[PDB]
Amino acid sequence: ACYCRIPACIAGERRYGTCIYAGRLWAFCC
Amino acid sequence: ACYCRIPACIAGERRYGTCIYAGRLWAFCC
Amino acid sequence: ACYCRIPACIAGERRYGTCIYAGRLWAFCC
Amino acid sequence: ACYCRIPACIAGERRYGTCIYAGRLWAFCC
Ligand SMILES: [Cl-]
Ligand SMILES: [Cl-]
Ligand SMILES: [Cl-]
Ligand SMILES: [Cl-]
Ligand SMILES: [Cl-]
Repeated sequence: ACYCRIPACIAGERRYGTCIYAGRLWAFCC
Repeated sequence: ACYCRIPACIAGERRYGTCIYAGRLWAFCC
Repeated sequence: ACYCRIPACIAGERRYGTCIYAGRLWAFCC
Repeated sequence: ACYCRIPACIAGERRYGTCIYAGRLWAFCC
């Protein structure tokens, strides 16, 4: 499953991009 | 147990203040 | 001229979009 | 005169701390 996370993905995930949500920038992680 | 959340606390929680974590500001929620 | 500004454009400018710069989200103002 | 800047102070300035302004964190520079 994919999630938006700050500041980085958790171990086992890969960052595919970035999310813009609630006026902040997140890692897009799957 | 408290948490840092963006942009707001969840139901069940009261906001006590703000967190500064990973270069972002978060609601500090318990 | 166009600028990235937080949290909003200044009087006389119009927001055309958003900038991603230095891990924050800005108004794109011209 | 001090200023709030993202992501860092400019030349001529010393960072004294951090600003919390408009939901973002800034370098506090004089
Ligand atoms: Cl991998
Ligand atoms: Cl931010
Ligand atoms: Cl917040
Ligand atoms: Cl206009
Ligand atoms: Cl900073």
